[PDB]
Amino acid sequence: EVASHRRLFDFFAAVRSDECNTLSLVRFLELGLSVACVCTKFPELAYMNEGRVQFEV
Amino acid sequence: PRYHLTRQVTLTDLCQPNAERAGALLLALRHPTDLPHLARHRAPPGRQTERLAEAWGQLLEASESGCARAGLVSFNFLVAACAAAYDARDAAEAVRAHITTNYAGARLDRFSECLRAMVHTHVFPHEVMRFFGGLVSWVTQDELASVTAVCSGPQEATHTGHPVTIPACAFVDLDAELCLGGPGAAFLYLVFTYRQCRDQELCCVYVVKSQLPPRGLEAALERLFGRLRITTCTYAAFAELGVMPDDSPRCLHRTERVGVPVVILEGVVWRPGGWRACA
Amino acid sequence: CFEADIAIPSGISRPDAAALQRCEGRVVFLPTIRRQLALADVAHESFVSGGVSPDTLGLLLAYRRRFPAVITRVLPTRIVACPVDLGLTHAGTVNLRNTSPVDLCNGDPVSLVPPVFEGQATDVRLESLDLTLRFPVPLPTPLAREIVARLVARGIRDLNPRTPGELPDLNVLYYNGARLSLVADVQQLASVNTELRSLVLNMVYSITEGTTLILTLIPRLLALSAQDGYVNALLQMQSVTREAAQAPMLMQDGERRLPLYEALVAWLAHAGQLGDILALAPAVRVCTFDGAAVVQSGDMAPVIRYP
Amino acid sequence: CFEADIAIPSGISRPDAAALQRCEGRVVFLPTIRRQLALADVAHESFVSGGVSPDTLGLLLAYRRRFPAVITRVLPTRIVACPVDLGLTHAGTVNLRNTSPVDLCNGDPVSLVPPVFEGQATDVRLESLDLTLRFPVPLPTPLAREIVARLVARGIRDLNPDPDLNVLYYNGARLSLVADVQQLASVNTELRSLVLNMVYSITEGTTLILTLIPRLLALGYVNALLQMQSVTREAAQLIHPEAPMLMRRLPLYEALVAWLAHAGQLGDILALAPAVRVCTFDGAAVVQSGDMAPVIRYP
Amino acid sequence: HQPLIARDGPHPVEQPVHNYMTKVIDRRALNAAFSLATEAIALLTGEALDGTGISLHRQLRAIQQLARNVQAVLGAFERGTADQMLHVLLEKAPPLAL
Repeated sequence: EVASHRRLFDFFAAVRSDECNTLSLVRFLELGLSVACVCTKFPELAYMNEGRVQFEV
Repeated sequence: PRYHLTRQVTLTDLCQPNAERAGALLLALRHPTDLPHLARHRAPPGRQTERLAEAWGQLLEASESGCARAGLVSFNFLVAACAAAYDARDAAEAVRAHITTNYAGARLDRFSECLRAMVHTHVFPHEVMRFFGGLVSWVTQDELASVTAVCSGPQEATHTGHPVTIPACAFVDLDAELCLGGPGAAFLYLVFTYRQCRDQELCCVYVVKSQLPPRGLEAALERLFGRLRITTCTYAAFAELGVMPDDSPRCLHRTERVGVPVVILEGVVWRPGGWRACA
Repeated sequence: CFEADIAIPSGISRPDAAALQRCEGRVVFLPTIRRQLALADVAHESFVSGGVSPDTLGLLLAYRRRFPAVITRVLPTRIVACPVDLGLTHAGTVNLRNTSPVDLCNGDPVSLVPPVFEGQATDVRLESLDLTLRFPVPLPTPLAREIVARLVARGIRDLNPRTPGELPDLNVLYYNGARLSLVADVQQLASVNTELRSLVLNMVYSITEGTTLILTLIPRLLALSAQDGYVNALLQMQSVTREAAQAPMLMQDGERRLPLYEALVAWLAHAGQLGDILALAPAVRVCTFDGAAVVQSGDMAPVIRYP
Repeated sequence: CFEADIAIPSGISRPDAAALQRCEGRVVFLPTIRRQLALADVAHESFVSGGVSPDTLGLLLAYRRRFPAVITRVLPTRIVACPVDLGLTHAGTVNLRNTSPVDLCNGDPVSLVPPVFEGQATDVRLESLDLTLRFPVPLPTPLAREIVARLVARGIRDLNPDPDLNVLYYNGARLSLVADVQQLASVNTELRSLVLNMVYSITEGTTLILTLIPRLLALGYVNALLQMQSVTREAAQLIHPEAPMLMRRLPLYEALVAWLAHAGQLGDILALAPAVRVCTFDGAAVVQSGDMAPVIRYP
Repeated sequence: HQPLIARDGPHPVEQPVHNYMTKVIDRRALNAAFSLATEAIALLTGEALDGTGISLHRQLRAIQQLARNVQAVLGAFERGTADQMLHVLLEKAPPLAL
């Protein structure tokens, strides 16, 4: 889903891994509103060809 | 295996790669002590075959072979020596201001005589000074030379493309053929265009620019020329300098090493190719 | 491979998607080197020039200035093609489809010829994308060089009439048996004319000064005719050599130029190159790993580099 | 690379074993590319094509037909060769044995016939199973195209007799083409069929063109441009040859294909295309006879 | 050690040649091979995966490709073992009418 999702993303590069002063540091992240405007989500799109949604009014 | 190294030990009597750039389109000098004999042969007898017997003999005067044979010819050494020959003057002659201040025209003046003497007795400068590569390392001594300048396919401009960026060494050179412009990949070639007894055995060295096959290049060698006015024959030889698999990375500069115009060409499949000279 | 793709641009006739599946191993002439390209320059409507379609000699000249490409894998979204002119660096020996009536050999050079056969038109039609497709016919190269000389000389007979209407058709071919009849429908003149001129102009330069001494030994040829087998079989019946039999011209300047040796050089320069300047260059060679000595019609033969 | 194995057959002698020790690094031709092969596909006895021994034509048909293989390491019960024709360009460095010319740092050497050099040199015979391995000669592209047109020119003066073509200097050395004492009398009978091929393709076409072009231009862009680049060349050849020689359309155009069919044969026969390249590393750039050389795959 | 039927009469004496005769072993190839596609190279190693079970499910369908192929080549030797015996018997088999 989410934690199961990137757990193979770290592993994919992991098996591809075999294949005078400080203050050199800045930090960063961006979430929270990163789900609000999105205003829905389906995760896990597999090998897919066509997505249909039909409307009945 | 998309990485290679080649090495030939010669003199710095030729190119002096310490005086060259990191990127230079080096020729060898295959059959170096040759051509007293083929001066006599392969020509009709109205050519007076005792000319190249002395002509190259004055070249190595300016440069005894010893154990370090004469080779590793620079790209500069043909452009400036033909600068007075072909149809570009005071701009191709800026290559002479590049050589004589860094390399020496003493070796040019003996060889510009050869460029009127080799082509004289039908000893044409194709299939002599065969292609070697792009001057990777210059582990040369003071007056001697030991160069690794790899041949052998695309790897010369990857292992100088993951890091010499392949200059054209004259803006007059890299002939801007196909002004009919479109997207694709570039196919580079090495053409010696001649003029036999019209301009008194003309010599020319420049690189073409085309997205064209070898079968679409020979008719492209019959068109676009004004030096047809000959009759002997077998003019305009060419081999493959290989593919520049991008037309986007060509450039326009005048900064090198004397201000000499120069074209950056990044990323090249160096298909070594083969020569052809019949018409 | 230096991968090059051609996408499926707009819509699909649902059986015709399967028609693109059975074209695996065929050849696309795409006039570029692209990372992506439309399917519009692919078909024969792009082979058609301004207003007029090429003849089977013009299609040779149309297949001159374009680039062949091998169908590698067929997706419903794209078709991955490998650029024959550059990307033949395949130790995997990217595979081709033989669409030809001749069972070939092992070890043949293979050059491409337009469809000119009487029954192997290779015409597949797309109506959703209105396009016509002529696939080239891969053939062995001596059999390929036996064809192009016929079709130009058939168009040489398109310049002059003169003779009675019963002409030798140039339309019966011979490979070990196997009587082949091809199509003679239209002969465009400029495709004949430019092909005829290089047949003239190269045969000009292929004669030299020392060549003339060989012409003296034409009566020497028939002296070997009635005294061996090899020569008499070499001497053709439909030849001018048996017809012309029914001298140094001194002009000797210097005589240290090797005049006889210099004759065979420039003759080979232009008369030695007559198959490849008229037709397409061979770069495909028959190479099967299993020890199979021939490759059937319709098979998938492994393909190696320039001969 | 894809190393291929050639099987040693049954009981051979130690000099037959030592004959296999004097060939580590030669050139070998084979019909198919099966991962296990036998010696029966290798020998000169496997070159029979019409029931007789092949000539230098009959070899150069096969020498342009079947596939080169270079033996890296010799073995009992096997022969390991990493073949040239498989692999991507400029990979899989292999090692050859030079013969009398140099093989400089470049040159792109070409396999060709033995009897253009000493015929019973490099015709190494196995004594026990009684077969013959005639190894081809690896010559570089300028001189390989040079010597092929000289002996057939020497075959002309040996054909119907009444300078000396055989000196042929290299860059430094003087290359003695003539191995007189027993070879040259075998030369003009082992290039015997081949000289007829270089002749008959000349006698046909020149006597065809002089009844083609006068039959053309009046039977117009190709008309005036016929002698445009051939002014005082073809008309001068019409002045020289048509006078001191002799002079029909429906057999003529039938002969048009047939000569040019023979022409397309000879281009595949002649000119000796490069197959493998010398472009070494950290060498003296100049190879000598009997010494190895790092040789890379594709021209 | 062949027998002797040592004779009477003045015909000369039998002599037991208990000779050692040798033979020679041959060498045979028996080669076999199997394909592997352009995918399932990142798969069956651990490169192209994800948290989707689909990633695990097509990782299954490479395993069920090899699991049929490994038995195919390991079968092909036991099949190939008998085929050699049919060659090496018929190579030393004279025709029984003779």
